[PDB]
Amino acid sequence: ARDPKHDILFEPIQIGPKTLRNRFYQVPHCIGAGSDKPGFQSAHRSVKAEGGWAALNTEYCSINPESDDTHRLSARIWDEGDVRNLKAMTDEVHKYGALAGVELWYGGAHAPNMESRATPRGPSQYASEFETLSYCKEMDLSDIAQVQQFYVDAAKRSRDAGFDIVYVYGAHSYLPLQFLNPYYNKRTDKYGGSLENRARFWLETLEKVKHAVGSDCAIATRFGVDTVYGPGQIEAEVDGQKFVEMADSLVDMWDITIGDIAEWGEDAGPSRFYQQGHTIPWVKLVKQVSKKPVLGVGRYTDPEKMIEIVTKGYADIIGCARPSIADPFLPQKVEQGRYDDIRVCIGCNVCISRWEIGGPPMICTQNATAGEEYRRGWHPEKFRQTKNKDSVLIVGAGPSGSEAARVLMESGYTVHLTDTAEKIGGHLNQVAALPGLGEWSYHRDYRETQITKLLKKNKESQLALGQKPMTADDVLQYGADKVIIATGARWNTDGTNCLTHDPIPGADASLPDQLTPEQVMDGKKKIGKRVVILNADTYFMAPSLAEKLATAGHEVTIVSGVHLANYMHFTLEYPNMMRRLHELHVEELGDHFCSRIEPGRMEIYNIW
Amino acid sequence: MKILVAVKQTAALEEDFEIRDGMDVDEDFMMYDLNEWDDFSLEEAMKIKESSDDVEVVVVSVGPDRVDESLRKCLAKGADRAVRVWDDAAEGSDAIVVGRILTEVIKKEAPDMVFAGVQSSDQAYASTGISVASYLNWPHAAVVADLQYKPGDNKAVIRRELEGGMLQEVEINCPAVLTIQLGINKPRYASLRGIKQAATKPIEEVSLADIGLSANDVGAAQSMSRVRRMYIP
Amino acid sequence: SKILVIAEHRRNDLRPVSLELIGAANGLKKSGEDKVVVAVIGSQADAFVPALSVNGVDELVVVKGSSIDFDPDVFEASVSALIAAHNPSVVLLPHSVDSLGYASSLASKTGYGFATDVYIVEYQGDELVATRGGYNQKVNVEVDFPGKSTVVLTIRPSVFKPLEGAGSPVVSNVDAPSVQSRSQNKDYV
Ligand SMILES: *c1c(C)c(C)cc2c1nc1c(=O)[nH]c(=O)nc-1n2C[C@H](O)[C@H](O)[C@H](O)COP(=O)(O)O
Ligand SMILES: Nc1ncnc2c1ncn2[C@@H]1O[C@H](COP(=O)(O)O)[C@@H](O)[C@H]1O
Ligand code: SF4
Repeated sequence: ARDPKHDILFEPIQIGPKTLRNRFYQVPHCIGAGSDKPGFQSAHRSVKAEGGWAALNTEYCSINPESDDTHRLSARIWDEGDVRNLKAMTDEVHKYGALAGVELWYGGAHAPNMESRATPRGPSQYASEFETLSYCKEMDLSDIAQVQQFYVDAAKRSRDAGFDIVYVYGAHSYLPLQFLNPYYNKRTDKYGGSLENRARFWLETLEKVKHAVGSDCAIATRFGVDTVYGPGQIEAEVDGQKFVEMADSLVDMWDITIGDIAEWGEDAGPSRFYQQGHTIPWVKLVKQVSKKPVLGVGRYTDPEKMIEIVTKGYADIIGCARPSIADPFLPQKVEQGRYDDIRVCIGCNVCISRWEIGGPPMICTQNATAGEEYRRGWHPEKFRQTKNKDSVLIVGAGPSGSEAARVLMESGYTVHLTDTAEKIGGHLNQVAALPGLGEWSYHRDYRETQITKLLKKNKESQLALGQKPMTADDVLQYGADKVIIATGARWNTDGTNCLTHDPIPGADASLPDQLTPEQVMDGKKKIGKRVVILNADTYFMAPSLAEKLATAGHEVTIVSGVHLANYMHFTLEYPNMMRRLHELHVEELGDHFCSRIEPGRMEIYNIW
Repeated sequence: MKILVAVKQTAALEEDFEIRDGMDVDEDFMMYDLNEWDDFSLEEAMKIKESSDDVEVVVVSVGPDRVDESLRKCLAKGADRAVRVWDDAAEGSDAIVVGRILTEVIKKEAPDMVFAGVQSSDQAYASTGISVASYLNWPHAAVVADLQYKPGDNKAVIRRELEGGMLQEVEINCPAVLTIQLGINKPRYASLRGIKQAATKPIEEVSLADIGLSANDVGAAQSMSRVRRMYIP
Repeated sequence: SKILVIAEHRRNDLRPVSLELIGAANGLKKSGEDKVVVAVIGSQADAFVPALSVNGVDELVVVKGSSIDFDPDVFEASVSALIAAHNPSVVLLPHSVDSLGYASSLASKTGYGFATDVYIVEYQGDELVATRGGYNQKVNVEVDFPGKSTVVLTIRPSVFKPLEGAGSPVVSNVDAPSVQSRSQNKDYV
């Protein structure tokens, strides 16, 4: 049964001329779709439609070739080809009876424009603190009118296109915010200086947009009320509130975030440094001045936490991004009170990793059909059930084999899942024990929960943990019709790496002063005052271990033969990871590989 | 030599069951499985059987056509035969009536050891084994967390797991009825090729008349309490 | 009439739940002439007199057997031996691992009313009503004891609130039936 305290969550709300069936709102977010993958775009939002989110939005959407995000992919609404391709999605969000927003974007010099080659315009001449090679032209007053018409244009075409919601996207430090914010805005004419100068651009733009489709589409804006940079950028209690105040009559809805573009990690909080609701303290402050509907993300997956922020009059609606990728059905699960069936977004940001690399499609660590709904036609909550009696052995019940069984059993098969470990999760179990990653558990947690549930529903099907490792004889004699081996990988023992592809002579971690991240992680094997992490890995392993050991008070040097933490640049984790390794006085020697290990001693070399 | 293990098929409700009459829960909310404790039983016995060179393990169950399901799972988990004692008039026998019905199977079977679980997962009576022990007139101990028994001893040595975790050793005259407690061993799991070969085994069906009972002996009419109400609290 | 309580001890110490049961028993007496008898069993069960000499106890019966601590054969015999000879309406025991070991046998032999892990009780008229859990404790399960002149109950510990203060029980002694336990305690661990 639906706990009735959550009823609150299924109460409509008025947003201008538009009505949200319920409180569950998918804010704009990229997916690797844009206008370019109209299949994938439609399907992936329409399942969330069918899943019962109220309104679904395209990712940030370009109003003109002089804001082109290539190599990244954004969406576009430049021409009638675009209005075609985006309509596919609106019809499709429509047939399930929620709303379609589209997020009107121009980002000035943050748009490198590598496809369109055109020149980007801004309040003042600068060069992006993100695409550092990409400079804007200073708009004169005629540049102010032509770009504003841009949005108008783009707002018209948004209605032809069938959007129920349009935004003036003013977050992550794109055009309207660049005007507002003195960091960017060095103008001394009437568009600059005074708070009502700064916000004229946006204030204007909003109005123009209203005038344009105001009576058929709710105009929302997203706004980045604090930059979390402090003095010198927007502060919520300085410019933030006030701006809310100056806009409020224009907006049908606020859609709130904090951060800039260069480290939007602060909007999209890593679970490695942020919990749920993180944003709230700065979210809150917006209701205290707005008289309009306000939503504001914050990795809200828990309906308890959801009801808190509404019944405490901190939001009106629930803004989600990631959590809607994890579980397109999270609402109808909450509506249906099916609390245990909910797939909890772990905050791993791999999903932002792909888009942030420039080109590939989003993928997701809980939701393996994410990206897969058009092109493979996998639905996250419907499965082809088998038309035989066939059975499957699965060896190992880690991410891989556990999904293996989850899906199969959901498919109706007869499955025996076995692993030598005592619990479901393969190496996730240590991974989640690394400092910060405690919310990455969730990924076995959900599996353990559903296999358990699946077993009562298949009677032959079987879970067996604590077993004797299987042998190939056990396996051939097991009697499964089919077998999935899912037995894992281990850290390399022997200094084998991506540079040499051969072992480092004198590397071997049966020796007393030599560790793997299993041995560090098991916590048994004993660890010397002075530590050196020899790193060939661009992802989290290295830094993290570094954190661990430092916090346990060893003296720490990472020897890195690759760019450390490179992946992390892309999950939005990197800033706070570095600051963190600084804070714990962790020594980094880059561009440095190693040619032989000896007791107490290693030979290292610059790679240039 | 022969160890007889008394097993039960329990019920587990779904969310959100509903009461039925007000005397039970509705039957559609129910799901039947081998009581959890019995998995620890069956093993201890397979433990013994494999510790030697010749021991029949035999599981016995009282109840309806469903139970089969469980006794087969016992076959696969190790048992040598599986017996089901039934008659419709057995409806609602309570934990002491079960003792008695078991006992009469237990005599025909004449084992050297009788194992019961410590309590059921469903009604948690924590009576059925000791009841079989009174009626049999055997030496009993309840709550067994360790067994040393070799086949055809006159004598075994157990350990009761007391409240809070402190153990107590007991020396007990055999043949004895013992209720086995959780954590006693690590009950095996059935290969598919195992579960497959236990399909092909017979469940022996035993009738009240086969065991010198009658309708007038069993079912709630004879029981030791009587159901007044069941209510979700 | 009378309610019987069987107290429980281990390594020289009286267990809390013994006062709870005395509390329960008194709690459930149907009029203030009805007497509570308490019984402690052990080859040194008299050491206990002081602490069971408290409020609600109208009698304290000390039964010396073979064993120092809990033995089932001895207990079983000891209790039916107390019941036979005080004729009570109810007997309380703790639901304790000690009790699993013989509560049930007692009931098997006699047909008294029996129910365990009881955590509600209650007279309704002269009808005794005890409540149990069903389905791994998902419902509550009310039962009664038709025409039973003796009912045996095991009571869920840390439910029934004790009585405060001292008390003046008639103490008596009686020997446990000289019968050889078919078991033997050796050591704790
Ligand atoms: C892309 C990617 C995949 C992520 C996950 C977020 C995102 C992406 N693209 C966005 C864009 O087109 N415009 C925009 O305004 N926001 C975009 N987002 C961020 C998202 O909307 C959320 O602000 C954050 O993810 C934080 O909230 P939450 O997911 O914790 O609920
Ligand atoms: N009807 C039955 N048939 C066989 N064994 C039973 C039956 N009912 C209870 N048991 C046994 O009693 C053990 C303890 O359960 P209980 O006293 O019901 O809590 C269960 O494992 C079985 O060993
Ligand atoms: S990749 Fe991770 S953080 Fe992203 S939606 Fe998925 S589970 Fe959530």
